[PDB]
Amino acid sequence: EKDLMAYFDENLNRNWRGREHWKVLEIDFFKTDDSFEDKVFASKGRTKIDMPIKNRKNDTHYLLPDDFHFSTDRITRLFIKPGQKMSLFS
Amino acid sequence: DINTKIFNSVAEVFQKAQGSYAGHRKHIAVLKKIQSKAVEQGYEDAFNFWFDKLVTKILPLKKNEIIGDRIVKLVAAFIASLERELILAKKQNYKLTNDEEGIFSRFVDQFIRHVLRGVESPDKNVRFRVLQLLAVIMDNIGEIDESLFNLLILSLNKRIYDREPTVRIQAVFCLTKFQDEEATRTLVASIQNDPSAEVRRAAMLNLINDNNTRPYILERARDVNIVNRRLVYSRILKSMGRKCFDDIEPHIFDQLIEWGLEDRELSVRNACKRLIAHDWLNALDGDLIELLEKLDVSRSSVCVKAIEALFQSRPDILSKIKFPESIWKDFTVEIAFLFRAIYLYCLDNNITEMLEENFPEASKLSEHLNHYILLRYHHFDYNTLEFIIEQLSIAAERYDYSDEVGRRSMLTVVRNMLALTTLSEPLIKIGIRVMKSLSINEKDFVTMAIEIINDIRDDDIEKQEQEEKIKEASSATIVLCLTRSSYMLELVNTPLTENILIASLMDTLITPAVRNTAPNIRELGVKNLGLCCLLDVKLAIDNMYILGMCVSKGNASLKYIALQVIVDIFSVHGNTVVDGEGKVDSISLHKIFYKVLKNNGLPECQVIAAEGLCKLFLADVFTDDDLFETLVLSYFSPINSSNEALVQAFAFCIPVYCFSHPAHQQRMSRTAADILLRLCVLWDDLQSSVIVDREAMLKPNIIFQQLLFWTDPRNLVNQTGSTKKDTVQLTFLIDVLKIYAQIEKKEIKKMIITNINAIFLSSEQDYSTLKELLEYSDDIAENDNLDNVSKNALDKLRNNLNSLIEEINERS
DNA sequence: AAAAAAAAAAAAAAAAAAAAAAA
DNA sequence: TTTTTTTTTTTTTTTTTTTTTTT
Repeated sequence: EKDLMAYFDENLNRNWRGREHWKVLEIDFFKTDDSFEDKVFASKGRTKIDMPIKNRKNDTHYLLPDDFHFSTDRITRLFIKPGQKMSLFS
Repeated sequence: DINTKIFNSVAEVFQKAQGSYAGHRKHIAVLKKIQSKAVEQGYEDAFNFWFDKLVTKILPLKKNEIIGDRIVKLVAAFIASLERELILAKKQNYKLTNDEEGIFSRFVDQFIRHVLRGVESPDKNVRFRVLQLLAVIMDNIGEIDESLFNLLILSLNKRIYDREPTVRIQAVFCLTKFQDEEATRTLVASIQNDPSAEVRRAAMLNLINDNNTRPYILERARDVNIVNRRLVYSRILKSMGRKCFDDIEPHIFDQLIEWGLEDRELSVRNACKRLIAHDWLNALDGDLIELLEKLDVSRSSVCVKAIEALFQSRPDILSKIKFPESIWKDFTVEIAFLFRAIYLYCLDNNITEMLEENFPEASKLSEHLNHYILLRYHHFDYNTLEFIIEQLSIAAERYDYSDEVGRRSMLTVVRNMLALTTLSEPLIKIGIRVMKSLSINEKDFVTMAIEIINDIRDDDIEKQEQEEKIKEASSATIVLCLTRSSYMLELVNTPLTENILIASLMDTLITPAVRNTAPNIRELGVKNLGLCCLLDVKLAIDNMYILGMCVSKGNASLKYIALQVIVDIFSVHGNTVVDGEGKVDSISLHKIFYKVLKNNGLPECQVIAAEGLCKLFLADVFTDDDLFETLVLSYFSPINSSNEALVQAFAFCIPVYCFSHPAHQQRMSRTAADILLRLCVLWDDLQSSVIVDREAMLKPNIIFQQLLFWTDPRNLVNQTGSTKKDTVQLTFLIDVLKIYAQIEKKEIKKMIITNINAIFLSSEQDYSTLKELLEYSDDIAENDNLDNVSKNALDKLRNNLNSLIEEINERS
């Protein structure tokens, strides 16, 4: 029973949020050219070089939610008597 | 002709410098000599033009290139060596030179105005190289004009919202140079809103530490990236050092310590331990009392997980720590917590030398505890004395009581301590613990506790009868008695028949207090009744309708305690307390659980109900389908999106249940299709509601993927060998295809059909099931008007099924 | 002797190919 | 003519720690 609990605690360690996070050579400086500066220095034209406006702000601020630690130890014990441990995964 | 020679010289210098880093000083020297000769003869414009021409040839290079990485460093070293001359000339005395400040200013101006001609180029490599050159030159630039500064600020504020993350990192490296005690407001906007993690890391590392920007820097301790959560402990706080105890607020500091010593990753925990045990300890003078004083020790519970870490990195300090007889009768909170931690760490291991050469005897510890008890409750602040007594009691609870004199002394001490009425709840709890540790068997601690409770009750009764001159105790007496009895019942593990004293205390104290008007007395009585029902089965059977009525009709705490009691009763006993002659039926309890699940006004009650129901389903108790369906629906519900604890509990309880036993997976598969049916209806009403949070509910394709993940026979933990033959996921797909004729919208149909080619198809599977699936897929492909992606997915599924069936047909 | 550049491994997650609508 | 989303698939870069290298 201990091996199964350890396996479930190790495998399900990164998926505690749920929701959508359930998934487990040499440049020659002597050669001169003309089209080089034209291809380097030019206008953007059609190809956009900026990110969309919707992908600029986020309300979640890319922060982790409050952790409550749901492991096998918490679910094995009782409620009003944490000393006893019911028989599960067996 | 001189221009050709200048170009040849500079090109030879660049060709010799792009090789290796060895010799990047003679190149700077010859470049300075060439520039001096050019400005002396009168041809600096040609020199600048050719320098720009030869520098432009490194822009199209990719980031992962060393040839381009050498030229930028060469240019940076050139600028630095050209400015350091003027710096030294202005530093030592006042030496008049041959007009070099204007030449330097013009050179930097033209070089900046030339490199900025590709800041909006379509090639990302050119923009990266331009921004890298700007970042590496911004260190040595001196004073510039207002127009160039405005152009630079405009370009940076335009390129900070770039598409490529590397260009954004270079932009923040450029912007971290124009800060002062507009750039700060831009940097603090990227540390909280940028989608890339490297950009946030760069903005956090390259930001000034001030009273207005410190919260934004420390907020990254809960980032979604492990490197960002580790760098706040292994770089920022390390660089701050002793200023963490002066500038960081106490509560923010405690929250940071909690987040560091309780992370789900090993790297963050190791970094926090390295910061606490080594850097913060070495920043002082190697002492530990000052480190304990910097932390709050009292009014907190994190040092227990901190000092222990300090005992796992540096054991040598564990040897230079003593408690002589002189340091007594004058403890503080730090010394008491230190003694407790030392004793616990020495007992948890096998460090016996310190055990017999450091800690005193029991007869002396009893007197030392009685001294503080007398100072507190019979004669230094009160909180300090209570903390000292609590620490000493915690240390004595796990004490070696081989001798009889010390055991009797500690027993007398704990009796005289628990015989008081002013004692607090934690002190009562730790006294009950020490009393249990000071008993021979279970027939002695219970008798002593019952005797203490009866003595308190009789003393109150006698005082009332005596004051009556000049048969029911007061409410406070009942409260203290129930509080003392709860901790006693929490340590009894024997049938109730063998204990007649508890049977008398039942109808003498607990049972009259169950039906009391006061809410706290009622709650304590319900708790005691539950702790007693988890000992006898007849009392548990006879006491269930009252708990049901308490859950149905009662306050928040009453329903809380009653639900906990019911869950514990079902976990200890089982289906014995229900279904029988004179017993409460299961339908009423199921209805109560339904009502407490649908009630959104009590989130904690929802969390407790979900946890208890998952605990019951994980065992052999509660084998129903509608209850499991309601649980899965409550997990996938838009209403329950605000409750984080419920979601976090379901996300851990559902997979372990589905992967423990194949019967559980079959039970899940028998209802997942109907769950998806009821779920595809709530999404339509949410998308067509004009009143809201349309992004709260998950999209149906993610729900279908998660349901297919739970019905996969390859995720089982047993793997006997016949798992490749069992067909659990096929029945779910058949039921989904049958329900497919009930969906109204077309986008839902599309996102359901697209996520079909993901099941497990093998040869050891059944034949009739695969056949039936084939006719179902054929009917859906023919008698329907699909799009193109769904049609292609269905055709691929039908081709796979036909191949498997043709392969199975060639046999026997 | 002190500082800088190059190389191997661990850690940890962002990146990319195919196909059908959309502006 | 880009671009945009969804599904399915396979690397790529970073950071810490060691060796050489250049005075």
